[PDB]
This record gives sequence, C-alpha cells and structure tokens, in this order.
Amino acid sequence: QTSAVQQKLAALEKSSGGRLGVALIDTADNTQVLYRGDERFPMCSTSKVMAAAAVLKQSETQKQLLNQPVEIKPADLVNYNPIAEKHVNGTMTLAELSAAALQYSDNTAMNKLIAQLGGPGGVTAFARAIGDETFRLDRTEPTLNTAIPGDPRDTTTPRAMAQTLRQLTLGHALGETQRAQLVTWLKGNTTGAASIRAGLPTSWTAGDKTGSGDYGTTNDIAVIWPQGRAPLVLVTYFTQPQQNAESRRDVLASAARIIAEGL
Ligand SMILES: CCc1c(C)[nH]n(-c2nnn[nH]2)c1=O
Repeated sequence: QTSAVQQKLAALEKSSGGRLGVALIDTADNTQVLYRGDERFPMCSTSKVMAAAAVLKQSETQKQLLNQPVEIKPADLVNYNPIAEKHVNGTMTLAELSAAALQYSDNTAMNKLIAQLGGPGGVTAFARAIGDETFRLDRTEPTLNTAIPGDPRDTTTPRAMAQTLRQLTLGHALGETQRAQLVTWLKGNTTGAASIRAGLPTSWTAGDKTGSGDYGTTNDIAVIWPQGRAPLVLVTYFTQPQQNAESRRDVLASAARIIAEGL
C-alpha cells in the first residue's frame, strides 16, 4: 500500500530531480514509514557513525582505548581535515578522532577510525555483529564518496541504517556508557541544522550525522526526541543523476517535515 506520507514523499522526490530514500522508526509503537526503504544509497559521511560505534565497542573491553594516541602525519591529511590539521606532527586520541569525525565530519579522523578497525571490512564486520546484513564499507576517505549510481560499494538501505541507528543509540548494541557517549557526540554535531533538523519543530531535540558526496548526494541520519513523544529514528538519503550536482539539504528538511507532520 501507499500511505499519505509516502504519497507526499513521492511528490517531493518528483520535484527534486533526484532519488530519495527515507526510513522512520517511531519508538512510541515501533512502527515504520519507508520510502525506497530497501533501495541502496551511497552513505558518504553517515558511515562515520558505524566506525565510531565500532571503536566504542572495542573500548568495552579496553578501559583506556579512547585515550590511546594516534599519530597524525602530514601525509595522513586528505581532503577535509578541520580538526586533524591542527594536530599534524602530533597525536590525537581515539576519543578526539571519534568526536572530530562525528561532530565536524573530519575525513582524516575517519581514516584513523577505519585503520583502528583493520580497514573498511572491519567496519562492515562490526555492522554484521550488531545484526546489520546490508551495510558495507569498501573504501576509505575520500573515495568512499564517489557515489556512482548502481555502484554497491559504500552503500546501505534506509531500512537497515534506521534499524542500526536505533540499536546503537536507543537499544543494546553498545554498553550503556558507550551508548551514552555516542548519543552525546551526535547531539553535539555542528553540521546538521540545514538537514533533517531544519524540518522539525524547534521544541524538539536531536542528534544527527550528515553526509554528502558526488552525484549531489546529500544524506542525514538522526535520533530525535520530539516534545512529549518517545524518540524517533530517521534516515534521509538523496542522490542525483549528474556527477557534479549541487547538494540539496533542503530536500532532507522537506522529507523530515513531511514525516513530522504525519505523526
Ligand atoms: C570532504 C568535504 C565533505 C563532503 C564530500 N561531504 N561532507 C559532508 N556533507 N555532510 N556532512 N559531511 C563534507 O564535509
């Protein structure tokens, strides 16, 4: 069946020029709203959540892991390094790298998290360990953002990512301390005000991780605490036919607004 919300999302998609994927989990009743929920989309920087979570999981059996230094060399810098560039020829801890990756979308920081996990496949292995059979990380930054239509590398589905984000932030995929840390990091994101959050009532609170890449790929994944409601998990993925297409964070805001008004 096609719901009123799905019909509205289809109209938004039609006017957008691109391809839109949405998955909502409302933890008030565990119900879901999906739009292209089982189609693959390039994750781009939203994959930073899985990498940070995997390191948090490792830290459950190593009390000092988040304080472990990682050398940052000039050669390690990639295309977007707002935090790591400050610490070149020195070190950053795994906690610092996690915060930089999540809250500033630092790509050097992401690469250090991936290396700590033994490469992209280590991130995928963690996904499988927490019940996500769909997620795949194949490459490091920046090439994981090529976002080529039809390319399965570095993709997931909206349904899978919403379920995983729920398990990580609200469920028991991580220990309590680690779950709280992940939520704290997400709630301190600096990059999200124009994306999902822009479509939500101001009274609501949220944590999120944005992503963007080639083909005008514009993504956001969020955990949301609505005023007077149980939390929501919302994934919005968007990608366009031309390699050099511009970002469309407004489309994600519009999708979130449709979802919010449909509650
Ligand atoms: C490397 C610069 C960059 C890309 C390609 N995407 N992205 C981003 N968008 N939303 N969150 N991170 C960025 O900050």
